[PDB]
Amino acid sequence: GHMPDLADLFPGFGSEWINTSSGRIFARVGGDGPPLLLLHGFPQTHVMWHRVAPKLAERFKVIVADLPGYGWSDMPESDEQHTPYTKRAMAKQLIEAMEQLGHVHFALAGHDRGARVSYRLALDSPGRLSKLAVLDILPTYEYWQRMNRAYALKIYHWSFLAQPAPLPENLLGGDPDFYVKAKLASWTRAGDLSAFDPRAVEHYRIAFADPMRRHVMCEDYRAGAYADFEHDKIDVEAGNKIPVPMLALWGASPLDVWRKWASDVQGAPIESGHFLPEEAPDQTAEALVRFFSAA
Amino acid sequence: GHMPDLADLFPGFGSEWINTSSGRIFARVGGDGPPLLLLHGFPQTHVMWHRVAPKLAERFKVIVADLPGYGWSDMPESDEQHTPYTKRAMAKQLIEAMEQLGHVHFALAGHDRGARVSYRLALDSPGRLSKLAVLDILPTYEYWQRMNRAYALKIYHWSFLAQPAPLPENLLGGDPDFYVKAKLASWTRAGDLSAFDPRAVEHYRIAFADPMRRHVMCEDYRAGAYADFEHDKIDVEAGNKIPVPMLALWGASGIAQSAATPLDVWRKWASDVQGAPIESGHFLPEEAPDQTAEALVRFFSAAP
Ligand code: NI
Ligand code: NI
Repeated sequence: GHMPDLADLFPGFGSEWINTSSGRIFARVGGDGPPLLLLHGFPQTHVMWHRVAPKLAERFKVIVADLPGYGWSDMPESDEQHTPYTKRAMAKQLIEAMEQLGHVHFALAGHDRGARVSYRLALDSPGRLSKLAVLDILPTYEYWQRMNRAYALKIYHWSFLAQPAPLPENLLGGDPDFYVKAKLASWTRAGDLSAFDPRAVEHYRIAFADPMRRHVMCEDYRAGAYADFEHDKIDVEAGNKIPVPMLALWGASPLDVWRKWASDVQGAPIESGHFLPEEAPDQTAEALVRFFSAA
Repeated sequence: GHMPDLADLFPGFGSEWINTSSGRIFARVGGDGPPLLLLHGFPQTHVMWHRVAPKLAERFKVIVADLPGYGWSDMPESDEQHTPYTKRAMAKQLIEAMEQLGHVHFALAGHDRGARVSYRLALDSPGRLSKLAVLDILPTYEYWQRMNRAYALKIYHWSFLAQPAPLPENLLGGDPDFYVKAKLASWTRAGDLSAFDPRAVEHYRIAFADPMRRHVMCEDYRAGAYADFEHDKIDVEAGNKIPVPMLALWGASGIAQSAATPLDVWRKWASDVQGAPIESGHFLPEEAPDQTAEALVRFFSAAP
């Protein structure tokens, strides 16, 4: 009874609680063949890939993991530098998890915060990856460098969530169900929850209802403002590029920027707002299947 | 029996609820001399002037007003453009209020959002003012143009409170007393509530405890993100400067200096401006009441 019995949106996938030095990672695992790790972002959990994972599982062993501190993954204790929720740390932790499942090398697709873990994994540890896909992001450095009135208004959560504790936590506690649903709706093409399966929304809501989980989200954004930015800035200053074959997808509702950060990148627009795998599952799955099958 | 227990922080001053075409303006009115309108900002009310008002009332008729929608003033119905909470509209309204009190021309000092009302007033209706003081601000256009990562983090509330309704309102409802005391403390030099009279804090707290009053604050910030920014941009593009003799005061540890050295910014916006730093964070008349009152008396008074 320690865990809620939430809807199973991955028919035929197993569940794994995977040990790491920083705590357990929860993942759904399905299909067969070369490993493909899929990483969600904010304010979601692993279930965001439920529409695309079955298609990918035709050809790959699909591992659909909750980020450190998200969903059902354990929440390592943070520190003043937000270390465990930096993308650098998260990437190392997910490397440990993949090794547990038997995979020293793997393919990787990330959305939103998961995409940030992914490109950072690729900068830090490019030998681990065969191919990388990033969905609907630019690097953290780029979002901060382009900070201005327009961006401040559009990605206000980058500055609000990064305020020192307990400011955002105290505020999010006063109607979390509203916040999580507003955050999802606001970044869809439709501006409502129509693109999401209601059962997925319930996963997202249940996670966001726990104050400890909301604290981790804020630690993630604090890292995003400070250590993750600094990590990125070091790469920019040395002109470091990802050498891994890369695919950037983005919602038409970015390749030039990615070509500054990667020496082998393909890209495509998807008719979607932010949540590509749920708003445009067929187009997203087709793009990923093609890219990861070329190897 | 609905009025909360709130201290009278202006011994001897009258209390007026002043009619206008957009709602009543609440003010304390004291002293003797030519008129000086004092305008607070966020998340405060007129009571923030309580440490400097007596000194100014030795030479001036001091009118200490709650901004439209704030404190005890009425809350005008807003619209999609947040019109009545735009600085242009608040200025027109406070002009109506001064005319009701019998003052067609007056001197004006503002702090924070009240200072934004003040310089907009000076741009729009310069013939109304004899002299203008703005406390711990730069123009709204200037804060937006300087909104890089560091300043986005420092003044995050500019983007947060400007989100579409009801998002900030629903968040603030979560622990409003923590939020207001957090804002008050964080913008001080000491980083705590030591600079404030606890009786004043209770005024701020009671105001902020009302969801309707918080909604007005969000509307102000929305105006600040949209229409107010666009009005400023028009003036910048045209080269329009404030002609009214002007004083910019700012905290050495305040908000305005975090963006830029303030006097050189104000010289771009105004043709006769003087300025000086005060040893203080953002809340100059409460953190540094003797220095602030002296600066203001010397600037507004013809006597040395
Ligand atoms: Ni259990
Ligand atoms: Ni009563």
